[PDB]
Amino acid sequence: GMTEYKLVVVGACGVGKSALTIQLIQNHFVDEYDPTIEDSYRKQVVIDGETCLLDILDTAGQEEYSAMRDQYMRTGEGFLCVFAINNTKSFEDIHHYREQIKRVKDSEDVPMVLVGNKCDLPSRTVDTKQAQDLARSYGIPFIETSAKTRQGVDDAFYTLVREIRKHKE
Ligand SMILES: *CCC(=O)N1CCN(c2nc(NCCC(=O)N(C)C)nc3cc(-c4ccccc4F)c(Cl)cc23)CC1
Ligand SMILES: Nc1nc2c(ncn2[C@@H]2O[C@H](COP(=O)(O)OP(=O)(O)O)[C@@H](O)[C@H]2O)c(=O)[nH]1
Ligand SMILES: [Mg+2]
Repeated sequence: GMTEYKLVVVGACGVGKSALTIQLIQNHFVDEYDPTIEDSYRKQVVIDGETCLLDILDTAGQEEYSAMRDQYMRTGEGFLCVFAINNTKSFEDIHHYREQIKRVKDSEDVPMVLVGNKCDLPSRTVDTKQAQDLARSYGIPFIETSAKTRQGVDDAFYTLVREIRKHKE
């Protein structure tokens, strides 16, 4: 049957995990999505000529037990690690998310993509070079996005699918 890619979107509160996912799935920018809602979304896309299904968990890191979070963490194939380019703390927190991903997968070789979001905003506090150097240290792609304008949104998710394809082969 049709190939499915199970993706998990993670990162600190307010970096735009929900806005990015909703821009990807529904092709519009949600100004204030409830910060405590976790939910999953499915969309049929074509990536490099291949029709496939994206199965995406937009995490909200609530301490209540979430069976959806449980199933996606263990069976998820790739992770988008999101920070906002005007949120220095959320860039600094990438190390924690990368560590947690390695731990939940019990694997040093997990498909991931570093995403720097909100690039429509002026006077960023996290330089492109900063994040390019970090992703290079991790050996992962870095993509700059704007969930508001849609810049780089498809690129971020499709690049993560390509990282997963490389891992599987
Ligand atoms: C603000 C609402 C929101 O979008 N989220 C809630 C908080 N959340 C989250 N927070 C943490 N905190 C750890 C603090 C830290 O950096 N220390 C060094 C102590 N940790 C999370 C971990 C995960 C996670 C668990 C397992 C595997 C992969 C993971 F990313 C998640 Cl999903 C969320 C948080 C972010 C979301
Ligand atoms: N200007 C701008 N605002 C954004 C962008 N992405 C998200 N936001 C806003 O940032 C705030 C937090 O976004 P949200 O998607 O709820 O973040 P989450 O906590 O990671 O799920 C919301 O007010 C969004 O409208 C963006 O790319 N550009
Ligand atoms: Mg959210």
